[PDB]
Amino acid sequence: DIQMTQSPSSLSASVGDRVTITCRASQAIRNDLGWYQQKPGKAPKCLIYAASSLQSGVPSRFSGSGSGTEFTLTISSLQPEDFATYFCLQQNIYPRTFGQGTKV
Amino acid sequence: VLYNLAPFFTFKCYGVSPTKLNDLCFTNVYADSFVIRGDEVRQIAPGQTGNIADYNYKLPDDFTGCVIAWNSNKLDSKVSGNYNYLYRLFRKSNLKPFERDISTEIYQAGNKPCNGVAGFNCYFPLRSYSFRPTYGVGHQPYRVVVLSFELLHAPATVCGPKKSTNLVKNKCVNFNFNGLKGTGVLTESNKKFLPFQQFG
Amino acid sequence: VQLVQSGAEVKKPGSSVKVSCKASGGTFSNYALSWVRQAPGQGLEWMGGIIPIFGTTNYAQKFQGRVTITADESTSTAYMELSSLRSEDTAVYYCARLDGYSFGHDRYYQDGMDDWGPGT
Amino acid sequence: QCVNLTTRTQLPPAYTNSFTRGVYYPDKVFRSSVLHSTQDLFLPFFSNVTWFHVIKRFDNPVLPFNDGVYFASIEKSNIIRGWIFGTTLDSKTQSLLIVNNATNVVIKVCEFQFCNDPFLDHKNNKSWMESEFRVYSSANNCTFEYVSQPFLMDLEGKQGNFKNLREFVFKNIDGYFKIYSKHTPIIVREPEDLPQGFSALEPLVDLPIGINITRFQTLLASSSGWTAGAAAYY
Ligand SMILES: *[C@@H]1O[C@H](CO)[C@@H](O)[C@H](O)[C@H]1NC(C)=O
Ligand SMILES: *[C@@H]1O[C@H](CO)[C@@H](O)[C@H](O)[C@H]1NC(C)=O
Ligand SMILES: *[C@@H]1O[C@H](CO)[C@@H](O)[C@H](O)[C@H]1NC(C)=O
Ligand SMILES: *[C@@H]1O[C@H](CO)[C@@H](O)[C@H](O)[C@H]1NC(C)=O
Ligand SMILES: *[C@@H]1O[C@H](CO)[C@@H](O)[C@H](O)[C@H]1NC(C)=O
Repeated sequence: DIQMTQSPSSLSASVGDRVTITCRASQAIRNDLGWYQQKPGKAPKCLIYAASSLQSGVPSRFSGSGSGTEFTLTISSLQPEDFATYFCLQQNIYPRTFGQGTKV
Repeated sequence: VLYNLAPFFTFKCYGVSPTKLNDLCFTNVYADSFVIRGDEVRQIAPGQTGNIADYNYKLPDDFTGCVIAWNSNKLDSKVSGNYNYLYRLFRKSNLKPFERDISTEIYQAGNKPCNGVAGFNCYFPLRSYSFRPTYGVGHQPYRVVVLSFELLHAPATVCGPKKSTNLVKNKCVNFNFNGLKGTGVLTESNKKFLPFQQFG
Repeated sequence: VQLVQSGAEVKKPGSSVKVSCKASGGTFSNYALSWVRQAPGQGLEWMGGIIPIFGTTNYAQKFQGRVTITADESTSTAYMELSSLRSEDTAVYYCARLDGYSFGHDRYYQDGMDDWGPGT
Repeated sequence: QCVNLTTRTQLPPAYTNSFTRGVYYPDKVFRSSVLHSTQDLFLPFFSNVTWFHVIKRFDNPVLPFNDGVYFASIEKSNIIRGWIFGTTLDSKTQSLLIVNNATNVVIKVCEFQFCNDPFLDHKNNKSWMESEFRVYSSANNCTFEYVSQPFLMDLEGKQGNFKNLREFVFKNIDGYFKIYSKHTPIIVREPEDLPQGFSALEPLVDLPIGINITRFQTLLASSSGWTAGAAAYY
């Protein structure tokens, strides 16, 4: 496997701010990228299946953008209910990368 | 027929406005058959990139012609599952416009060629649709027929309807019979034209 | 479809830990049941995906042969055995219905994942 | 796929004095008792036309095209059926096909790999039929198809009694393929002697094809092995 990085954990903002959660990549793939969420001590879920595809069962705050070597997640209106840890999915073997989303 | 029947939802066009297509005759016209989901209609249209735009068909960003789609929840939608439709989502390179690929090979995810039967890191590029009417907006079949306009070095043979007015006799008018313009009155004549000519 | 994980085992080393994910509802195959390690102190990584009808054993790096994932004939329950218990491998195991090629009913490439283990 | 019929002897074609034949209406304009001096691509009066005859003798050679052909057939077996022509005919160019056999007039503007020896003859000794017709190999780039009403023709073949006289002219003017025709009966002119009569040629159709043409070739209808009737053309 080949390694990649993700956004830093120090992204703190108030209500109604845009976040820039960045997933850095190494290969040119479109649908194989994904954004998942894991609440601490609660049930996990997904955020986006790809950059150009969404899921049924999410609020419209979570949005994805970019198609190059980095993929950016953005929240239109930040709320305390989105306290979860976000992780990025790449490539065929799926080497996943660390992530931590907390507003403080 | 293209303008009316308001169930034809798509009406915006790129090259030429549809109401001005009566004149400006072309060489020949073409018709296609695209059965796609709700999200894939905008990706077919030029200027947009999607999962159907770079792996199935890459329309040019500027071309003479456009698409018209309609809701087909009662025609192409079956309660038992409409599994015949297939599409390619696994293409290694980009797409040139105006060609078809009917390859029945296998797609690999690793560096080595996988081949054989499918499984992990070895996927068939052709994936089957399912178009039951119980699904919501975004998966219903919208049939897309794109038209082609070209001005190749041949005499034009595809045209529109021709405007013919009533016949006025013994009055000073401006006749335009078969593109022959003129001025005068029109009277009944005793002349015997052969059927092989139109002017005297 | 909903995935329910079995309980944990003894923390002491020298033994093999066994886990099982039961996929209640939606008896479907060729969707690989991806196992992933979740912990607050470490990141996630792919441990393996089991397919009922094919049964391929494509794994990731650094744990080839330490883990064995198998299943029944179709959907049902999926077993995972891990030997050589240690201190840095402790996490919670999550089984997910990851999107991919299906050779069964052939209806959705992206069916939608709505199944997760309770967490043991 | 074609069969090399071969066994073709080398008889040079004859020469005939075209006295007053080869006149057509140059435009679709009606005129009453006037005289019109036009400047157009015509056939000269009292010219040297090339004479082919088919009896034993297989005459179907390659002839060059230069913006107008006057084809005059005197026959009763009606072995002449169409014209297949183009430039190279090797599926690298546009090829034109005018075939009227029984009930269709096929105008084909397509891409054909044509054979070096092409005809709609010869099957079951001399039994006229519809076999060995696919002289073109296959169609790849077809640009135009047209089906039109058949002309007044004959059935099978017979030797002698040369009543039917067909006159055609073909031209390729600024893309349009223009043909003009005159089919006159009861011309009792069996022993050769291209008649000294005046009759203008009237248009039939006009094809919007739009290519350039270098050489042309006619057609006639066990690829080698048939007995044909007496027929002549110029
Ligand atoms: C005759 O034979 C040659 C070579 O054997 C071939 O190239 C040619 O096409 C044949 N002619 C016909 C009319 O089949
Ligand atoms: C033209 O025809 C005449 C008779 O009609 C003939 O004598 C003459 O040889 C012909 N010209 C040529 C070049 O053969
Ligand atoms: C002429 O061509 C048409 C085209 O389909 C065909 O239907 C018809 O049978 C043909 N006539 C014949 C072979 O006599
Ligand atoms: C020529 O072909 C016809 C067609 O069946 C046949 O009846 C006839 O006997 C053939 N001629 C000879 C000499 O065999
Ligand atoms: C068929 O011939 C025309 C004539 O130039 C050409 O423009 C066209 O590209 C050809 N078709 C194909 C598929 O190449």
